[PDB]
Amino acid sequence: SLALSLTADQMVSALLDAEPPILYSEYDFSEASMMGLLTNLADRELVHMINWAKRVPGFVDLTLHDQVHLLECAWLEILMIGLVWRSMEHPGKLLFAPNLLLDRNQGKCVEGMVEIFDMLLATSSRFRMMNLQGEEFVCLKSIILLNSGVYTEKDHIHRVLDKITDTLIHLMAKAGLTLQQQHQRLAQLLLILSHIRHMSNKGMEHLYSMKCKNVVPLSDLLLEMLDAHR
Amino acid sequence: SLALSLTADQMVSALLDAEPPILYSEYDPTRPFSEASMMGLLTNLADRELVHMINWAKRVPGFVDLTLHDQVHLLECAWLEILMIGLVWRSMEHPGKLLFAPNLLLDRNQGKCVEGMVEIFDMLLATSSRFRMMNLQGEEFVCLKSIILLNSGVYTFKDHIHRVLDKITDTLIHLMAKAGLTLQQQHQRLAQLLLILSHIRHMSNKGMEHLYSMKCKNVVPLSDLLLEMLDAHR
Amino acid sequence: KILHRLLQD
Amino acid sequence: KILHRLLQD
Ligand SMILES: Oc1ccc(/C=C/c2cc(O)cc(O)c2)cc1
Ligand SMILES: Oc1ccc(/C=C/c2cc(O)cc(O)c2)cc1
Repeated sequence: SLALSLTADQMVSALLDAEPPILYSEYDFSEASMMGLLTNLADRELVHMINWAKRVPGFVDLTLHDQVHLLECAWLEILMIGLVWRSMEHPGKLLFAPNLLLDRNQGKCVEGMVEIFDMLLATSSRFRMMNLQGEEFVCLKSIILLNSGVYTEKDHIHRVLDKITDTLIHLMAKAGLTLQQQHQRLAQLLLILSHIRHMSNKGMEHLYSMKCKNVVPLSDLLLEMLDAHR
Repeated sequence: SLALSLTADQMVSALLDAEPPILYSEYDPTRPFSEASMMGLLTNLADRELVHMINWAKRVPGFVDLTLHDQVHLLECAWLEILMIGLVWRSMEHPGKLLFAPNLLLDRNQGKCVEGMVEIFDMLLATSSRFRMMNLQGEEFVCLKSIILLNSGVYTFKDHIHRVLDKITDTLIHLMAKAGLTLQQQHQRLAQLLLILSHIRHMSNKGMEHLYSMKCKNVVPLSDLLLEMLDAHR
Repeated sequence: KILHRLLQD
Repeated sequence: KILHRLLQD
């Protein structure tokens, strides 16, 4: 009811202030080993993501049941764009934590994992080719939270999304981009979210085939987050 | 090459002119549906549409400019997304229903006939309600469908593809401007249109999983072409 | 759901 | 692949 009040600059500051902390891995090396690290890291990040979601303007306005639906839909998407963002400075590597930088080949420690790594690495390359900005990152991530499950006067969430588009554009204008360049970059940015959705769907399947085979125990939170998609 | 030189209007009409026809299903109204026969209907339809899609793609500016291998990869990636956005678009004027074909217009209760099918119906119906809520225009529709073809598999590979995509962005903005939207409405709407593609991707991935489990359960025989479009995804 | 609880907490 | 042949014709 008040996120529609924010200035572009205030939306950016809000989103930046809301950023979750960067966590370390328990890492001190098998298929079990590595899966435990990744999923254990994921469980801990998920808890911090909830605090973050709650600081996204417009989100706390929603019913509890709608917040649950949005996070259940978007969680792995949000986890992954975070990962990709972190790994942007490390070509060919994935920065899960500051003490867990994994090259492409280490993805083969776990079965089926390297195919997912490749997509994450290519998205990261794409962020780098675009010179993706932190201010742009946090808008993109907020957009995912509000958008991914939204299709399920019910027009408020769409107003918040518009405000975030306004913010992305503000950032670009500020950077000295022409009108035609703002528009093309805005499009470029958003088409990435289609690749991020794809990676999440693939990640979800793999995670779920890992639950069954049983290489490693998953947290209760993780299981419920997973089962919302099954 | 010649693609990057197209005006916005030249882009629009090239894409409108490329539109595939609306094909009929094999629907036989003398017999009841079974899971098997409704799936046969949808897969038979998809197979025939694919042949049109393949020829459509060749008419999308800058697409034939790519290697054969690049065309194969893009189409293999986007085919179901492309089938699905067409369906949602045809279903726009039929709230609560999906127009697979002029002779195959199904509601969700009919969707329940196929195990696991109603969930995907529900997503497609909701997206259809989104097109209706935004008053999506056919010019915008053809732009989006072309963006899916060029974008969906573009990061599973460069510059030439991006050039055409930027050109399609110019086209959308031009259409919106020409339609009297304000500078702000233009960027807002451009974002709403593109966000649709995240949902189309989602529904494609789910449909792909569902199609796959029909194949693996011998519910229905798939054409060799369909089996290969499907295999591309696993 | 745990998520319900996280959200409230 | 059928598509590869189909894309030429
Ligand atoms: O089987 C699996 C498939 C994918 C994953 C991904 C884990 C993961 C953990 C993070 O902290 C961030 C992230 O972006 C991803 C884990 C297990
Ligand atoms: O225009 C269209 C033509 C055909 C289809 C088919 C969708 C579909 C979805 C499934 O989960 C399984 C399946 O066998 C088919 C969708 C759109």
